[PDB]
Amino acid sequence: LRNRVTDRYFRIQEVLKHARHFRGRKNRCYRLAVRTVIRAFVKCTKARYLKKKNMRTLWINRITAASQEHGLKYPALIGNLVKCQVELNRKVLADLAIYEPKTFKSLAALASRRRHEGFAAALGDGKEPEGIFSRVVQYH
Amino acid sequence: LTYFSARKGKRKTVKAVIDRFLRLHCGLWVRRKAGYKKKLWKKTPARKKRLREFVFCNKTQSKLLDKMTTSFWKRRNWYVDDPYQKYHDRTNLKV
Amino acid sequence: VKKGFRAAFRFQKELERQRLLRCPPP
Amino acid sequence: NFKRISYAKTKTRAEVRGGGRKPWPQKGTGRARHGSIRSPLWRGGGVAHGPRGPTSYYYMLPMKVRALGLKVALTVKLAQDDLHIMDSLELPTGDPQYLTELAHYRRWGDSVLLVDLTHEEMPQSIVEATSRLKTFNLIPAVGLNVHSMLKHQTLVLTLPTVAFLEDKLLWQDSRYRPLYPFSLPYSDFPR
Amino acid sequence: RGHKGERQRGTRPRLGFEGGQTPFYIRIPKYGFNEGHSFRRQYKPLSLNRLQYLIDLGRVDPSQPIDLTQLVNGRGVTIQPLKRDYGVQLVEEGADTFTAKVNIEVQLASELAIAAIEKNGGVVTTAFYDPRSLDIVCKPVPFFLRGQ
Amino acid sequence: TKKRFTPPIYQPKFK
Amino acid sequence: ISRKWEKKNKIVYPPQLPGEPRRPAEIYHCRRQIKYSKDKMWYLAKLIRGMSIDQALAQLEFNDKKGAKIIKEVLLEAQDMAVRDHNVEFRSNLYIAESTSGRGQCLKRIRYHGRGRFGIMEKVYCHYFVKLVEGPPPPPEPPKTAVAHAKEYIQQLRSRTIVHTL
Amino acid sequence: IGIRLTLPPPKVVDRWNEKRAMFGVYDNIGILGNFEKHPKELIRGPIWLRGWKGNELQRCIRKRKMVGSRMFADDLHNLNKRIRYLYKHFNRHGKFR
RNA sequence: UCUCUUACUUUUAACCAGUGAAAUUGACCUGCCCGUGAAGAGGCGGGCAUAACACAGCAAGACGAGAAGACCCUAUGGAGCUUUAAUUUAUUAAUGCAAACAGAAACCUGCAUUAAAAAUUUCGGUUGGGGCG
RNA sequence: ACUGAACUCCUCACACCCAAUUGGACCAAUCUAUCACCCUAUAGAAGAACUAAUGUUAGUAUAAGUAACAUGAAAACAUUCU
RNA sequence: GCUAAACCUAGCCCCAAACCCACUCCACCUUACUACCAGACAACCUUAGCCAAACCAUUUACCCAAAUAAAGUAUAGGCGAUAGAAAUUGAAACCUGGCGCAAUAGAUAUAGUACCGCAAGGGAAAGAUGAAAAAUUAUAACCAAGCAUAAUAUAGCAAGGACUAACCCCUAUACCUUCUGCAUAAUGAAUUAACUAGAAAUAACUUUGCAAGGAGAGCCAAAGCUAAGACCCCCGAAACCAGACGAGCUACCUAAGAACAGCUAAAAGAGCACACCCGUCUAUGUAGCAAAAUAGUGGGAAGAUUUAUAGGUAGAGGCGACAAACCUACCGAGCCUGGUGAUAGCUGGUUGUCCAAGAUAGAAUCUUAGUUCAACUUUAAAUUUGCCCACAGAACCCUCUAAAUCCCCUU
Ligand SMILES: [K+]
Ligand SMILES: [K+]
Ligand SMILES: [K+]
Ligand SMILES: [Mg+2]
Ligand SMILES: [Mg+2]
Ligand SMILES: [Mg+2]
Ligand SMILES: [Mg+2]
Ligand SMILES: [Mg+2]
Ligand SMILES: [Mg+2]
Ligand SMILES: [Mg+2]
Ligand SMILES: [Mg+2]
Ligand SMILES: [Mg+2]
Ligand SMILES: [Mg+2]
Ligand SMILES: [Mg+2]
Ligand SMILES: [Mg+2]
Ligand SMILES: [Mg+2]
Ligand SMILES: [Mg+2]
Ligand SMILES: [Mg+2]
Ligand SMILES: [Mg+2]
Ligand SMILES: [Mg+2]
Ligand SMILES: [Mg+2]
Ligand SMILES: [Mg+2]
Ligand SMILES: [Mg+2]
Ligand SMILES: [Mg+2]
Ligand SMILES: [Mg+2]
Ligand SMILES: [Mg+2]
Ligand SMILES: [Mg+2]
Ligand SMILES: [Mg+2]
Ligand SMILES: [Mg+2]
Ligand SMILES: [Mg+2]
Ligand SMILES: [Mg+2]
Ligand SMILES: [Mg+2]
Ligand SMILES: [Mg+2]
Ligand SMILES: [Mg+2]
Ligand SMILES: [Mg+2]
Ligand SMILES: [Mg+2]
Ligand SMILES: [Mg+2]
Ligand SMILES: [Mg+2]
Ligand SMILES: [Mg+2]
Ligand SMILES: [Mg+2]
Ligand SMILES: [Mg+2]
Ligand SMILES: [Mg+2]
Ligand SMILES: [Mg+2]
Ligand SMILES: [Mg+2]
Ligand SMILES: [Mg+2]
Ligand SMILES: [Mg+2]
Ligand SMILES: [Mg+2]
Ligand SMILES: [Mg+2]
Ligand SMILES: [Mg+2]
Ligand SMILES: [Mg+2]
Ligand SMILES: [Mg+2]
Ligand SMILES: [Mg+2]
Ligand SMILES: [Mg+2]
Repeated sequence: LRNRVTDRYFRIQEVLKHARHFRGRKNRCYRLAVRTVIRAFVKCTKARYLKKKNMRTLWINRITAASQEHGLKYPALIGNLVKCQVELNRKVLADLAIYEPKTFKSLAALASRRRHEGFAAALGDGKEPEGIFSRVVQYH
Repeated sequence: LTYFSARKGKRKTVKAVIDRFLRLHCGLWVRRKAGYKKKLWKKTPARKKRLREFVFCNKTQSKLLDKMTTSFWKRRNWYVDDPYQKYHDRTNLKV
Repeated sequence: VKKGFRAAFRFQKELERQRLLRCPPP
Repeated sequence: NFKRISYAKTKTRAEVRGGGRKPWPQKGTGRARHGSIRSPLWRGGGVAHGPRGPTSYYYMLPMKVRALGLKVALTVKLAQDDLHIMDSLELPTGDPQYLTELAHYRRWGDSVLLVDLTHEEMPQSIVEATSRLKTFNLIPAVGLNVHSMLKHQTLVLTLPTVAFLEDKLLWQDSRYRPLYPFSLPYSDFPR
Repeated sequence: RGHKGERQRGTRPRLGFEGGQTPFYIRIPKYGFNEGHSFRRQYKPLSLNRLQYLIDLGRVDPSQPIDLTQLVNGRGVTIQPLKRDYGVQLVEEGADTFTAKVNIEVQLASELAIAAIEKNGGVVTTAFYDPRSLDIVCKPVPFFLRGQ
Repeated sequence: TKKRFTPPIYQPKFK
Repeated sequence: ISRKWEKKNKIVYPPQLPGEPRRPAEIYHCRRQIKYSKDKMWYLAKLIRGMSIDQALAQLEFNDKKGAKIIKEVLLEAQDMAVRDHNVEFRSNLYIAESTSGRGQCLKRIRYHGRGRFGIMEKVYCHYFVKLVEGPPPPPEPPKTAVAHAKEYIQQLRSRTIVHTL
Repeated sequence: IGIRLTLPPPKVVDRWNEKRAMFGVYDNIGILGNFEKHPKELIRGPIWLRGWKGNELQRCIRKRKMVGSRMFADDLHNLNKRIRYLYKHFNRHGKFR
């Protein structure tokens, strides 16, 4: 019995279909396209880490841009919102800085007020009571 | 080693192994000591004592000699008044 | 002429799909 | 598979005619190096690993294993209501149409395997009726086999056949190991 | 197949070759372990436990004289005349439990096995069978089909 | 350093 | 081989409704196995692509290339075929819709080189395809103006949204 | 390219022809026939392959010693070369020793 | 020939028309500087430059192309040649004996010893550029 | 202070990031047995799967419409001229 | 939409059976295919070598006339690689078949033709409508690379993340192979289609049968025995031997012939200089006109000259004004066929998916480009300790009075 490949056409079309949008001979020649489709798939897997990294970097720039309009720096906003137990991530703050400018200014005022409270507490030796917004809600 | 003979198409036995070694049916191979008849005047009696002894080959050597001999040499024999008859089977052996 | 039926049968279905693309039915 | 003989055979590079000459010198020509034009790489050359017929696939199962398969095959037929016992294969008419209609009334199945004790004692009524049929086969008792029973939906046996099978099949379950082949005379063989 | 060498190319040396040094089996001196092994006489042992086991199951009838033919016919022993067999030897195993009066003829017999049979009233006699006649005794039926 | 000569190999004319 | 160009003159459309507009005539004509290079023939087909039937003949009459006379004979018999068989009223009311060249079957000969070497040389043959459509040639596309560029650039600035956000 | 544009011609197999309906019959001839016949004796084919099995080298060796005197000169010469090559391959080449 | 080249004609050349190869080719959407790296980057890092585009020149780069190039080394891979390398005298020639003869001899044959002319096979590793291991 | 990983955590799913080699689980197509009847099932069998061997044959690109190749002149195509 | 792509038969392979062909006329051993004169002309002679022995020198399987069994036993053998009986035992046997091939397959075959070589010898390629071609108004569509339809716009392994959007932004040093390590300026690949590379069951394991017995004679058995399943690639040398074919080129020889103006001289292997032969220097040419030529310049040109024709010497050889020249455009040993699928510890290649475990002590070796053993690694199985480590304990001649090990209960 002699066996020959009869469905070799279907084995090469499943790889060439991913290369139809390429440029040059690497969209129709199986030998050339297979080495490009594999690299395209490899870049697809490794770009999932970059997309998460790039989104956060984009959010930081947008948060920084809006903070400067209110005379604040990015470390001064994120750092002082943590001490108020306001757990808002960069995704929300970037959205708030774009679609809710009035709400973002309220957060900037809260962060600025909390920032000023820490400086006042740093000047004292603990005799004066803590700031109004410096109180922390305890959970048991 | 000839794995397939040219006239019968079957495995052959290396006659060098047969002459120089003895196989017990338990699987052990009994050999002599290399040099038990060479320069005995310069060897101490203790050294000569262990030269004229029959020793067992280890696992690697035994597996090597099982491939160089056919199944005719691995059969159980019942020779009358055989000096090595009692050594063809193991006793009180575990693992 | 390679013997077999599965590959030839499968290719016909693919051709009909291309026919439905070049000349789609009303 | 035990009686299969494959006749497929291809010619290796040593059996393809010609091709004894080296085509071009080893170096200087700028082409790939070849020693013959009949190598498997070349067009029209020999096959590296092809069939080398004629080839036999003959092997013998132990006698008790082959005899045990018949008992299991018979058990499946009876357990699944596919085994029918008869007294004789004498039909009232030699018309093959009568046999087909009789099997359909009793809902035996699409195919029925008919077994008789011997080949010389088969009634002419059933022989002339099964001669024109394709799904109704008439075989002697000695021609019984697992493949035929499994292929056919329904099995029909006569009373002498049943007695014959028990003597042959149960003989394997209580017997000594053969000192010499049973074709030679024994004390009690044949039974 | 690994990387190159004689492993991947299938040119491994013969079995027992140690790369050039004197092989292990070669350097061992020759001794007469198997010298004349094909001319030594072999005897299939027959224990009294085996003999008593055959008698209790009816495979060997003690009412008739017992020879090599009866033992083979009862599937008690399997003699191979082509394998330099010269018969059976009666061993002393299970002499304590042996209790039967038989007339068995064996090629060899130990002193204790002889004593055990004669104690119960049996008779033991030893006879010699040459290899040519041995096959006739073991399988009389094939011999009678040669017309000799 | 023997004189190296490569004889050209003609192809069959039928092509 | 493929000869679908000839069959394109045998397709018959259903009769038009009274409200339907006039459908321009379509004529497909070609010549097979022309002893000419398809690469050289392309410049002649590209030259008359989009030209009128009479204008194309004017360019091909004074052109020095050999295929120019070959294409002219194709147009002359296609122009006659349009009126004679395709119900075209005015023979000059035609323009070249499609004009391309295709590779034909080429023989293989041997060109002898020095030092006993050789090189296979082909006798190239080419096809020429022409399509005639009744009616005046379409006006050439005007060059894109500054207003169109300014309109497009402003339109680009109006379609941009805030990406990677809500 | 490389694949047909049309369906293969239909093939109809007679599952109840004379050969298939009677395949496997008499395979129990020895068991049910008082061991007068052997199922290996029902094998039809080359005289050197009836009731015997072996590898390629063993088949060539057995064929040469049984019908070697009847083979053609070209076929006999090819068989001898095949035995020589197989002898060298099996006894000198391989992964295991 | 040169200081020191120059002019002209012919072929080639370039353009129009006809016919139409070959080596070559991983894919290229094919830049410069500095640095880096399997130690010499069009592709990596940092700077600089940068609409697209054909034709004609040029030969610095693509460690350019063309015959697994030459050159050293490796192989228990070959061959030629030489010999006080090893193994042999089958063969040839000359003697001796036996044989065979005559009555002395020769031819032939066997077994030897001398040479002749050949045949087979091999060229242990380690280390050492100016040595005599 | 903040920035900062495939580390960790969080929502969910977890056999699913080593050379040689070794142990597996599946499987394309083909033939056969029996099914199946717009192409499938369970088994058996084997010339049983090719991005690569300056691979073999065939087709066609690239260099490239490039290298290279060709017909003395006039004419009544009689002839004459160089 | 071009080129194309598909389309099944021709025929073949392996068995069985049976023992095969060879005078129409004429011609055909001389130069075969040539009607028609005096001859004497005779066949017979161990194969070798490659290869294996990891070199090689004795040696190294090759149907020899019954399968199986005895048995890979007795024997043979640098007693080593390997070779290997006999006595004895006894076998069925029905040609008309295929889990063979389907135009790169199967015989090379459409044919030993075309074509190539002086000869021996080598050796192809391909065909495809239909019931009807006395229907060509014909055998409709879609399908590789290559083109055409339809040239191109900053930026860069050509893609990915994306985006309203092709690019612009961001991220990204091709593949295979060989090495400790290749984006590497190291190897291979222009591309498309087809073809092209893991064959063996001794042991062990797994799953059935039977069981002190197993097996359809032989063989094994102190739980074995029988059966099945499951492990062992492809291409490439330079060489060697045997038998043929070659001196129409060339080297030399033989047979019988031919050529050599003119001038100067003298009875010259003299001078000048044509035909002719030769090929010093330079240039062009370097896939060229040419697998050695063109132009000019040169040497000889009455002789050891040049040349036509026929014959001879053939590879363990011929021949040679010895250049290791020449012997049919690669002669330190011609070519062809065969041994031959020579061998290669060397180079290259080694084809579907997914998961898991998984790296650096050495010894020997005519050995360091390899192999064997151990170490390490893998699977299965059995069993009980394993690792970490509290005291105690391990040398003196010796203060680098060292860092730290080994041992080691608890944990
Ligand atoms: K062929
Ligand atoms: K350059
Ligand atoms: K090596
Ligand atoms: Mg993060
Ligand atoms: Mg050959
Ligand atoms: Mg040869
Ligand atoms: Mg070769
Ligand atoms: Mg073939
Ligand atoms: Mg490799
Ligand atoms: Mg020419
Ligand atoms: Mg020429
Ligand atoms: Mg031109
Ligand atoms: Mg080319
Ligand atoms: Mg650019
Ligand atoms: Mg640099
Ligand atoms: Mg850079
Ligand atoms: Mg340029
Ligand atoms: Mg130049
Ligand atoms: Mg070495
Ligand atoms: Mg020799
Ligand atoms: Mg993640
Ligand atoms: Mg993790
Ligand atoms: Mg996980
Ligand atoms: Mg399957
Ligand atoms: Mg394959
Ligand atoms: Mg391919
Ligand atoms: Mg390739
Ligand atoms: Mg150019
Ligand atoms: Mg030119
Ligand atoms: Mg001219
Ligand atoms: Mg006459
Ligand atoms: Mg006459
Ligand atoms: Mg050797
Ligand atoms: Mg050597
Ligand atoms: Mg063919
Ligand atoms: Mg296409
Ligand atoms: Mg970029
Ligand atoms: Mg010779
Ligand atoms: Mg001559
Ligand atoms: Mg003169
Ligand atoms: Mg003179
Ligand atoms: Mg001369
Ligand atoms: Mg000179
Ligand atoms: Mg000349
Ligand atoms: Mg002169
Ligand atoms: Mg001659
Ligand atoms: Mg001379
Ligand atoms: Mg000299
Ligand atoms: Mg010299
Ligand atoms: Mg030559
Ligand atoms: Mg090889
Ligand atoms: Mg892992
Ligand atoms: Mg040594």
